[PDB]
Parts: sequence; structure tokens; C-alpha cells
Amino acid sequence: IESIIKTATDTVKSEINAELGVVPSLNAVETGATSNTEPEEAIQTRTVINQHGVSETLVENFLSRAALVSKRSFEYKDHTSSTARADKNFFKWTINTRSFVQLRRKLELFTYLRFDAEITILTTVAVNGSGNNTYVGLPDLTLQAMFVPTGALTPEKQDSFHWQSGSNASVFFKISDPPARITIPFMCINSAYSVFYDGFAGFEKNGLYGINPADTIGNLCVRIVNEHQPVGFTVTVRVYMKPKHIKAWAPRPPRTLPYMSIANANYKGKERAPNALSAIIGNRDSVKTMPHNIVN
Amino acid sequence: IESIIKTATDTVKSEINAELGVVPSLNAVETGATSNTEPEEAIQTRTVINQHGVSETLVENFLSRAALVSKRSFEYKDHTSSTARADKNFFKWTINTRSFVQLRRKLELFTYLRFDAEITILTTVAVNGSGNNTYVGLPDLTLQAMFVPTGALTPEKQDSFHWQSGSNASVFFKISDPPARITIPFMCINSAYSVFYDGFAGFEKNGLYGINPADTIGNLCVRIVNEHQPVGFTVTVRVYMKPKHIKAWAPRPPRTLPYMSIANANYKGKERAPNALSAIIGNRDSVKTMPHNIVN
Amino acid sequence: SDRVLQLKLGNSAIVTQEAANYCCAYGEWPNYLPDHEAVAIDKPTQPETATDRFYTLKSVKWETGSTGWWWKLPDALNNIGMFGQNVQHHYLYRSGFLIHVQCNATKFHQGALLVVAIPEHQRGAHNTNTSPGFDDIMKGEEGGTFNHPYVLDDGTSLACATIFPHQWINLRTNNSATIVLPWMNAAPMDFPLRHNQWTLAIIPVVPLGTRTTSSMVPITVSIAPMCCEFNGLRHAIT
Amino acid sequence: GVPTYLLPGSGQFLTTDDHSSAPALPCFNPTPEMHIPGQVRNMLEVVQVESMMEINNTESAVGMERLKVDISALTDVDQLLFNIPLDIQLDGPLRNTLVGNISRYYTHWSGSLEMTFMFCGSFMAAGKLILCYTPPGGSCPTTRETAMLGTHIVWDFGLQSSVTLIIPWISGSHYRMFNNDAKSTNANVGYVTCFMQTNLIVPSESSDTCSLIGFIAAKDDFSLRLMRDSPDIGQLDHLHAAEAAYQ
Amino acid sequence: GVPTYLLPGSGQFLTTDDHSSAPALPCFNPTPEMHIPGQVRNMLEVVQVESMMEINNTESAVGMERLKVDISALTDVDQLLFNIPLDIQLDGPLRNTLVGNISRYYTHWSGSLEMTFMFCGSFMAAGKLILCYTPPGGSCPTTRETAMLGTHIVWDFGLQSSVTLIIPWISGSHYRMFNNDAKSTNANVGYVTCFMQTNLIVPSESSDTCSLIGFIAAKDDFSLRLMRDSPDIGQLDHLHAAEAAYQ
Amino acid sequence: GTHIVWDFGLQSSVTLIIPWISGSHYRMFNNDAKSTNANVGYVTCFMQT
Amino acid sequence: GVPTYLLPGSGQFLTTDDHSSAPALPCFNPTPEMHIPGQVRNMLEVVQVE
Amino acid sequence: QINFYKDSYAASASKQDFSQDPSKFTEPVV
Amino acid sequence: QINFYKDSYAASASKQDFSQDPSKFTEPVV
Amino acid sequence: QINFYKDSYAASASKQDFSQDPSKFTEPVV
Ligand SMILES: Cc1cc(CCCOc2c(C)cc(-c3noc(C(F)(F)F)n3)cc2C)on1
Ligand SMILES: Cc1cc(CCCOc2c(C)cc(-c3noc(C(F)(F)F)n3)cc2C)on1
Repeated sequence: IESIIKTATDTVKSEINAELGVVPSLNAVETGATSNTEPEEAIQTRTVINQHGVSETLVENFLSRAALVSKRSFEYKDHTSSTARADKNFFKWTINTRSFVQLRRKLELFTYLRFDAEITILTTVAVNGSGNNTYVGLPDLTLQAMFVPTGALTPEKQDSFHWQSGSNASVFFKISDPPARITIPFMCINSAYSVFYDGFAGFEKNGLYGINPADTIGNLCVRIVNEHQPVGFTVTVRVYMKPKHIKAWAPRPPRTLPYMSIANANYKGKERAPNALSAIIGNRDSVKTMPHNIVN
Repeated sequence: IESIIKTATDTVKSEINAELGVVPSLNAVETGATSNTEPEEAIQTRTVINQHGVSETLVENFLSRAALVSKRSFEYKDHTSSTARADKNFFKWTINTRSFVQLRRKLELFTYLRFDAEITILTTVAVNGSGNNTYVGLPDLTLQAMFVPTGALTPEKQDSFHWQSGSNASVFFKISDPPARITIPFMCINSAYSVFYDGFAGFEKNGLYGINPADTIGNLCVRIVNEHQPVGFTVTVRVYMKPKHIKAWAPRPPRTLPYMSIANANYKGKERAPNALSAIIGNRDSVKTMPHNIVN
Repeated sequence: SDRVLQLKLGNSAIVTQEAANYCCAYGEWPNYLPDHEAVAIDKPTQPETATDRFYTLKSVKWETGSTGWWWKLPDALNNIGMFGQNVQHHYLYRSGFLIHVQCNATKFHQGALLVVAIPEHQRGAHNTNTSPGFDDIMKGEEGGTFNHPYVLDDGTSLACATIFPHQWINLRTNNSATIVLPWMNAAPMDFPLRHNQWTLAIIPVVPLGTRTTSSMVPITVSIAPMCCEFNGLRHAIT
Repeated sequence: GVPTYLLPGSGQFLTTDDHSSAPALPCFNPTPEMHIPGQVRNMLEVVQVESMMEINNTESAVGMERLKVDISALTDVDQLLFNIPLDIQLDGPLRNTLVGNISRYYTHWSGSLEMTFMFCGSFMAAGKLILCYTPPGGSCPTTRETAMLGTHIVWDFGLQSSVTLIIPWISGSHYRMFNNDAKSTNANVGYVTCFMQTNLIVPSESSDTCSLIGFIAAKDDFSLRLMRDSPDIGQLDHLHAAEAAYQ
Repeated sequence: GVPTYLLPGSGQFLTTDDHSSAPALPCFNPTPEMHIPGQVRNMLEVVQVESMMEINNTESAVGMERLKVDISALTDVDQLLFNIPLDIQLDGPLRNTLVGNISRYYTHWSGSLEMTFMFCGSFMAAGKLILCYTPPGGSCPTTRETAMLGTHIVWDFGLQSSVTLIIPWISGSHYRMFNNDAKSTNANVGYVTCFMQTNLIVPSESSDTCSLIGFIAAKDDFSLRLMRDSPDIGQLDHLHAAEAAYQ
Repeated sequence: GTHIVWDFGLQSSVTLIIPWISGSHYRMFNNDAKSTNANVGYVTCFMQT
Repeated sequence: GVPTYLLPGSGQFLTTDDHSSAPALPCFNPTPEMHIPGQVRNMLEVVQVE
Repeated sequence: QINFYKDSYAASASKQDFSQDPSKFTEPVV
Repeated sequence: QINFYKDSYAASASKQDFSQDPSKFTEPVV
Repeated sequence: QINFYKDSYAASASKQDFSQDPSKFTEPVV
């Protein structure tokens, strides 16, 4: 029965039942169907006109909430003597949604998802305290965020030609400005994203497992447009993503064990319960014990 | 008589009255009813067309006014050597409306209230003067205010994972921005809030008295998103709440004695009148004395 | 006399020959919970005549140093008759109350009683930061007395207590007071053992006085539950 | 885009502004409304309810003793029993009343008042009183001859235990004010006095001292405006447990 | 131009705000929609599906052993077999269920529940049980005489291997809450207990210990609100390979 | 049980109804006051004030 | 949202500007108007008096 | 006034309820 | 002009009153 | 709400889909 549900269903009054051949409270779990027993059939009920709305559990409302997807700190300074491992006034991030547990677990409640993303970038700056540096003050810098799709070259320096962005989508924003905000469409080459992928990425046997090639996004390169200054600073960029226009398919069991990696669904659990490999739920003394027993 | 009252009632002219069996000025306080004697019946009056509006005493106008509900100062600095008692670049507040006397007394004029709240957050910063610190200047920081409902975990550090706020409602705002403003709906599990609760919270005898569990709100956690800097600052966050869409039931006597606590209605009064336990109103020499007597 | 009134309420009845009127709190009458306001889907029990009847409490002596008395409902009626049994065996209740306070003296006696039904009369303590305890609030059929009737025991004023549904017993005028209280609560039903909807307070604003032979002058309280309902049947819990 | 420019008052937080703000919890469904007795929609309904006056605001009166005025039998005619200062805006018998409490949240008031007195003696104690309201301008009358010249009611004790004296709105200006200057022409309301019209006669078995209770309320004429902070509540420090809300 | 002024909340990033932002890729054509089985439009459809309860959440139970309750033949009448704590908001048998998992993302819940039990003995093992729900207020019943006084179902093993006990919405308040205070009046739901109505009789060739599986689900009455962060997932550090996304 | 609260006043008399609350359809004289077919109950008076 | 841009003269206080500002006292009812003799509506009436 | 928000509780104060029944506190007798 | 405020006194100046009676100051005789 | 953008995916969340079929997970039998 497909219908429009805006409120919880009402209750109807019921009377004494004693009829042969009818056993509403008896079910068959083996069929794979949930019990269809009604409260009106198990107890004697009254008429209740239920006015509880159900708009808060809509998948759109459930998932349309900005969540931290990226957070990166780098030093904005003179990087002449820095090693070839630090972010020299810029960084690149391979976009993914598996780095922060809250959004990952919310998204992984479904097998397939189709949505547009709303990207918000929030930048903070702090004055470096290394050595004998003082507060000085916080400069108002300009940052450039460029989206490099798959196959496009990514910048290697803070002043490389790639930043001219002839066709790549870039956003220039100040720290004193509100957080930058854009919208990315549903970029999948399929009709929906694959939250879980029971396959391998390549045509050979050495490809990655569990990552769908169709769901590849690209890179987000963030640089400071300003040239360095006599004193060093630490710039932290946070990227939040909000799904919208969502369609969800095949809900899944929630994850109980802590996440181990962003590349796979590997599990080891906690040392003791709750959420341990051998005991998800915390233990009680026996099946005849309740911990929070009201005693008076 | 339920009607629409937009102005004060008009007066009608009256004449000499001498009629047996009619005594409008005589009443019976024992019935519990207020005297129904009219000015037209006590004195000889004239016709007055009264044009005074009554829109300023509407409960909505009377209560729809932003008032300070929270005020917290904390040090924004390096908290490595600070004790586990100070706010280390963040704080949490258990939301309540009993901490500041003006709003508390205005709200406590009714037994039941139903309204949406309008929350405004105003942040100020000052340069720490402890030791030999100088003015330096005031940084433009970003603050995050997250609402943690009952049962949700609250952050323990300024950089804990809880701040990613997958589902919790957060607001990010700068000090240079206007004060942050949001609206919270009527969150009660009942049809109205209980300003006063003649009951206990739990099913046992050790529960709290006078606080209704149905009116529980949650926690407001405020952090500075910026990482600390070489110099310390003091950040003060003020939270103002404005009721709107108000419905009020069962008006109550106003409180005369000073409030003693936010948890209860305990009273001790002032040492002398006015507002003392044994004398609410200040004393005069006798019942035949007026202090501000016009003497010429 | 000044007015006569009879109150049946079941297999009981009260007649008063010297009354003023009776008060209906906020001009409303008790009623059963409608289907458009119900929450619990369990079929309720409505004993009616078994529970909707006058229960008389122990009398209190009207002395000269009397500060006043209070009874919390339904706490006072819990453990009294079929109403008490239904409260003990059920998890939720719902009921109004018809309250009749009785006090008579001679025509040489003077004194004024304020009889007021305070909704959600959350009490406070005096000269302490600790909140009132369970034993301070739950007194049962015996009720309690007012520590400081001047402030109503909550830091408010007794002078403004007439905002609540109230009557007076002026010995010169009448000897009884009647108040009809509907169901007062933010919830359609409630647990009877942890929350009191109403508090009946009788306060001696004008002290008792006379110059004739002294006699014991008691004050009697009778409460009739009205339109009682009960949900959540299980074992007795008292 | 649309060309715009910001006006003075842009970005400033006026605590009395009336706008719509962002809903922090989208799609939230509030609890269904249920009927509760005693709904209040205007604060003028509360002030219209009568409450006790603290006429006996004198030392040696403790607690409830301040809420009643004792009257005995006198051996002289035309004697003054008591007077009531009509200054709501200042500390006095009218301060801790429903009308007074609610009015001290506003600056300007208008309309008529009713002052009810209930006699609480024995059934067979008799008397006659005269309650007088004097419009402002002069000193409070101290004799019955001077007091009768203003508004008044002669009250005879009987089956009806209560009488009402109307303090009608007799003002030059269109409203009145709280001032803290009781003698100001924009604030002073006049005086109320009680005299013996006859004596209080009681038999030997009745108490020779009887009591009156005074109540005051506002009529439908009443109106208030220019809301302010009530001077009846203050705060010198944090309340107990207030800081524990941050722990 | 148009005269304007900025309101409080201007320039602030509320994570639950609902606006339209700039399309970063203009003229982009998304992939055509194709029909996929099992679309979900409300999260209340998921909670309505029944999932196993971890009733045997005790030490010495490992893995799947915690998902079944073993019942043997007793030599005393009216014996208690097990009880289920009804606290979804706290760690217990109902915590890791579809209804429990989805509900722990919200603060307020309402509606009725169904608790199904499937008997997994041999064809010719017989018995009768009594499943009882007790509304809150007192201690958990320990005897069948006290337990029968609440809601209950007598279950007879037969061709239908499963029975249902309805936990109806019997609440005073209009919703309930997660509290972390199980004994709070706004959170406590009552208790569920199982007793022997008769004994478990099996022949010599059948295993003398049989097993029950418990499932719980929500009905159409169910409703949730005040979305929050689920306390079931946390993060103490960066996940493996998370930083490699910047290399 | 069944009762009436009586207040002295202008009406000097009050009535208490002993209604027919019987299990059987009639009652009997027995000489056994404690017999189930004869016993009618009790009447008591207390001070309300 | 609506795309906008600020013009010169934005945020500046011209003492002769004619706009509406926030009412600081909501729902306030001013005193009823009463007829007073000698109302002036243009300043050219005053100069016309000798 | 404007209220371009999707939730109705986000609107501004509704100061237009001029109905009142003072008699429920002043004459609560029969 | 715009006046999205709920109070009417918040509006802008009303510079459209062109009626005048100078004779009440210039010929106040009979 | 407003959506002066030329691309339809730039609009705000569409929280108005109240149709549901729980029986595809609760009674997926014949
Ligand atoms: C599942 C699932 C969800 C998604 C969508 C994530 C979208 O990722 C981004 C992010 C986080 C930022 C930008 C971005 N940042 O800046 C810019 C611009 F300024 F250049 F426009 N675009 C672009 C994409 C596709 O992909 N798979
Ligand atoms: C009586 C009575 C009145 C109330 C309502 C008080 C609302 O409390 C708050 C406050 C003060 C702030 C926030 C809040 N601060 O920030 C945020 C956000 F940014 F995360 F959205 N929400 C939320 C609530 C419920 O509750 N009981």
C-alpha cells in the first residue's frame, strides 16, 4: 500500500474478542514478513485521534544537514627551506565522505543514494607561536578553492599556472567573508551513488575493492592567493557537505563496531562491551536482571 | 463574556439613584467574585468616549522581549597547564530560564506557557592583562554554538569529534558579524511548559522537586573554532531569549522575596522592609499617616 | 441563612444552609478526556460512583496561632477507598475535584478563612538553598500547615492569592465554601504518585475571636473526585 | 543583482525588534494543542481581579497581621480610623497587589479603580463607616467634615459583608505616570480615608475589636502603556546553582 | 537602489539552514533517473521492520549466542524465564535494533511497539509461556501472579512458531524522551517479563533445551522528533588512509 | 458508605435514605440478626464539625 | 537568496534622509488627538503676519 | 511580515489576539 | 515608502500636508 | 523559496515527499 502519510495512524476502539479460527497475535517469522498484529487485536483499545506529524523522519530531513567532510591545517609562511612533505601555502584533498564517522554512518544506512551536494568552506587563521613570535594580528587573506575533476592536472605549487583555471570551477573568498558556499550536482555516471560496492575498480585483479569507479569525484585544491609575509600563520580550512534532493534505496543495518579506515569496512571492535566484536551490547548479571529497577 | 477588546470601555452618563431593593455598591467577597459595582452606579458620571488602546498589555507584547538568559566568560589561550576546572576554549550550558531575575519573574506570572524561543548570541572579546600583556588588538574569531538535545553526548575538548555535528544543529558566527540569531520551536513533550511543577522528576523518592522532566531542553555548547594564539584573550558570550507565539494559562501572584536559587523557590527575604519575610511593604508611622502629604 | 446548596455526587451528599455560592475554577466543569486529546491508546476504566464521591478528611483545630493548612491532590485522596485502589493499580489517572470546606461557629464568633485552590503549588524552603524533600511535600490525608502563610510558602504574596480559584469562609456570613476544579495539567493524564495538580489551602487571614465560652472550632474538608479515568493497569504499587 | 544600500540601524540588535529568524530544527512538529483552563490573552484581565491591600504596613504588624485593619468602639464622634496612600508607583499598601504588581511593569496608567472592604466581625456586631476619596491638590483630610466633601460611600454593616468605593478617573492629563515624585501633578491621585459614620457596637459576648480586609482592583476603564523593567525584583550576584549549569 | 538593513543572524552559517546556493557547474545534465528496487522516503518505514533483540546480553554469551534465549524444562511451577529492559535510550537488548538504531538519532519518541518471539525447538516439543508488559511506576514483577496483572499474551507452541506482544502507547505525557535517567517519569516505559504458563515438555529424542528468538518493531503509531547526533558512533583520531587523501 | 452531611440551620431536619440494596429479592425476619437474608447493615452518626 | 550589491552611500548617515526606522516600543498607543487652536502647517503662514 | 522560511514557527510575534474573558477570574461563580 | 514595520509611527516623514489657514493669524477678527 | 539560479539543482531541499510504502520491507511476500 503506497499512500501519503503525514501523521501517525489513529487508534480505533475494540471490544472483547473470542472467535474460533482467528488468531491475530500468532505469526510466522519464517515467511520473512513482520507481524501484522494490531494493538486493537491484542488489547482492548479506545479511539485516539493521532495528530503526530512524520515530517522529521523524511529521508530528506534526516540527511539534509551540513556535516564536516574535510579539515586541513597548513602553514602560510615562507616555504623555501621546508621539506617536500608539508603543504606549502596550499593543499589538495581527494574528495570522500568516509573520513568523519557521523556523516559516514548516516550515509551508510542506505545502499544507493542520489543527491546534490551543498559545499560550505569555513577558514580560520592563527598566529604561529613557534620560536619567539608574537600575536601581531590576524590578516584578512584571500583563498582560492578549485575543483579539479578526474583526469585534470592538479597544482604542484602555490603559484603554478594551474591556478589560472580557464575551465576548472574556482571560488575566491576572504576570511572576513561568510563561509563560501556552492552547489555540486549529482555527478555520478550512474543513476545513484554506490555507498557500498561489492566489486573491484579495474579490469585486472589488483584493483581496489569496495570503491566504485563510477562514484569518483576528483580533487579540491585550496590555496592562499596572498603571497607569504614576514611572519608565519596557521590556516585551517573546514569543508562541510549537505545533501539535498535526496533519493535513497535499500536501507542497511547500522554499523556497530568503530570504523578502522576510510578505504574499507574493516572491523576490530572495542576491547570490552559495548560495541565489542563478541558483545555489541553491554552485559548484565543475567537474563533475569534489570539494572535500572525502580525500588521503593 | 468573551469578546474582542481593542480599547478601554467608555463611560455613560448617570443620574440620581434612590431605589429600594437595589444596592450596587454592596458586594459579597466570600463568593470569590470581584465586585461588579460600576462607576456609573457609585457616582454621577458623564459620557466619555474612551479611545485608549489595550494592545501593550497583550501577553505576546508583555512577554515578547529579548532578555539575558546566559552569560559566560572564558579564557581563549593555550590551556596545556590549566586545571581541569576552567573552560578550555569552550563551555557548555544546561539551558534554563531561572538564572536572571527579570525574565524569571516575568515568566513566573503564569502557571503554563507555550511559545517558540528566539535565541540571540552576542560575543565580546578583551585582551588579557594578566602578567605583562599589552593591548595587541582584538582578533576576529569564529565561534560555533551547537545544541545538544537530551541523551546526546557533549564535547569534552575544544577539538573533540563531537563538534563535527552530523545531526546536531550548529551555528558558526564571527565576532565582527551581527549577533547570531536562530529560532527554537516549542520543544515540550506536553502541550505547554510547566513554569511550576508540584512533583518529582523520577519514579523513586530521590528525584528533583519542582523541575518537570517534560520541560527538559538540553545543552548549549559554545567553542572558539580558531586555535589558540601566542597571547591570551577573554571571550564573553551572552545569550538572550525572546518568546513568541505565546499562550499563557493560570496567572500567579508575583514573587515578592528575592530569589535564592535557580533550582527551587526557596525564600528568606531582606533583612528589613520592603520585601522582608515579615514585612513586604515598607513601614509607616501608623495607619493614620501618609508620608507624601501635600502641605501648603 | 444566606444560601442553601446540596451536593449529591454518588452515594454521598452534603447540605449547606449558610453558603455564599460555589466556585467553578476558571468557569469550567470537569469532563472526560475526548478522543481528539487522548494520548494513551489503552481503554480507560471509569468507575464513576465508586470513585466519584465525597471523601471526608480528618478535621483540624481552628486555634489562635493557626497559620493555615494545605492538602495536595490527588496525594491526599491516594490510599482512600476505591479511588485509592484505582490509583495504586493504575499508572495514569485523570480527574477533577469538587471541594467542600466546612466550618461553623456561633454569632458571637469572628474570623475569616481564605480557601484557595492553587494549581501546581510548587513549594519552597526557608533560609536554605536545599530544595524541599519528599517528606516535606507528600503528607497524605493529614496534609500540612503553612510555615509562612504571608508569602504562601513560595516567596510570593498571600495578598495576590485571590488570582487563583478561591472562596472565603466569613463566620459572620457563611459556614462553608465550595470549589469545582476541572482537570488542570499540561498533559492529558498523569502519574498520581509523583505530581500534584492542585493544592487546597485554608489560611486564617482574620484570626478566630470571641468573648463567650470557648469551644473547639474544627475545619472539615470533603473532596469528591469527578470524571475519574485510569490507564495502565498492573499490580498494586502504593 | 539588485542594487541596495544599508541604512542606519543595520546590523544592530534591538531587543524589541519583531522579525523572523532561521528555524534551527527543520520539519519539527510541535506537540498538539490541548485545552487548559484559565488562559490569559491580555494582562488587563489580571489587574481586574481584586487583591488584599497591605493597609497595616506599620511596625508591630508581622506577616498576615499587615493584611487587616482593626477597628474598636470609640467614645468620640466622627473619628478617623485609617487612610490609604494612593501611590502605586511608590511603596505603600497598593504596591503588592495584582493591579499594582502588573502596573509597575509600565510607566503610564489610566482608568478607574475599585476599593472593596469586607467586614470580618461577628454576626451581631454593628457599625457604619464612611469611605472617602479626595482628588489631589491639598492635604489629606483629617476630619469627617472635610472628608465628606469628596467622593464617598456610607457603608452599613449587614448581610452583605462588603462595600465598594469607586476611585473614578478624575485626571487633568490624559494619562498618569510613575514618577518617584509623589507630589508631582502628573502622578498624584489623591487620598482615601475612613471615618466612623456611627460607632461600632458589639454585645458583651462578641469581641470588642473587629477587622476589615481591603482589596483593590481595576475596572474596564483601566489601561497601561510604556512597558519598563519592574523595580520590584533585583539581583546582586549569581543565584545558587546558577554556575553549576556550566559544570 | 533599494534601502535595506541587516538583521541579527546575517552572515552566520547555520548547518540546518535551507537555501539555494550557486551552481558550480553550469548547464550540467545529471544522469537520467532509473528505477531501483527498495526506495525509502521516510525513516519510519525502516523502524517498522522487526529485528532481533539481544536479550542474552550476559557474559559467557559470545556473538550469535547473545541473540537467543535458552529455555529448559523446570520442576517448579510459575517460574520466571527472563525479562527485557525496555530502555532503548540506554544500553540494553533493544539498543542494536533497527527501531532502536534509528530512534537513537532523535530525542523524542511516541507510539506503540510490537515484540515478536519465535520458538525454535523441535516439532514435538511443547510448552506454554506468558509474556507480560508492565507499565512504569513500580519494581519489575518477579512472580507470575504479579506479572499477569499487566498487559500480557499467553502463547501456546504450535504450527505458528511465533507470537506477538503489543507494548501499547500508555504514556501520561504526549511524547517520551531519551534522558540517560532510566528512572525519569518522562522516559521510563515499564518492563517486559516471560513466565512459564506450563512446562516445556519434550521427548527423549528431542533436545531438552530449546531456544527463543526475540524481535522488536514499531507500529504505524510510532513517531520520532528532535533529531540529534547518535551516541553509537565516535572518533578518537583520524581513520587509516584519511590523511593519505591529502598526499 | 452511603451518607449525608447535615448542617444545622433554618431547616431543623435532615433525611438519610436507607436504599434497598439487597442481593435477594426480599428480606426476612429471622431471629438470626447475622443471617445473610436478614441483615441490613448499620447506621452511625459522627461529628463533621 | 537574492543577489545584491551595495551602492555608494551605503551605511552613511545623511541627516536629511527620509526612511522608516525600528519602533523601539512595540504596540504603543499614542494619546488620542485633541483639537488645539492655532495649528500651523506651513511656515509661510507665520511670515505673512506683520 | 516576510517569513521566507519553510517552518511556520520561524515567523514573527503574533500581536493580534484581542479577545479576552476576564470573567473567568473575576466572576468564576455559577 | 517601504515600512515593513508593524507600528504605524515607524513610517517616514509625511510631507504632503498642503492645507493652510493663514487667516487665523492674519485676520483673527470677527 | 527564491532560487534565482538558472540550474534547477541549485534549489533548496525538497522536504515535501510524504508518500511511503513500508510493505516493501515488512510484507515482501507474494
Ligand atoms: C557519496 C558521495 C557524495 C558525494 C559528493 C561530494 C562533493 O565533493 C565536493 C566538495 C567537497 C567540494 C567541491 C568544491 N570546492 O570548491 C569548489 C569550487 F569553488 F571550485 F567551485 N568546488 C566540489 C565537490 C564535488 O560524492 N559521493
Ligand atoms: C520555560 C522554557 C523556555 C524554554 C526555551 C529555551 C531555549 O533554549 C535554547 C537556547 C537558549 C539556545 C539554543 C541554541 N544555541 O545555538 C543553537 C544552534 F546554533 F545550534 F542552532 N541552538 C537552543 C535552545 C533550545 O524552555 N523552557
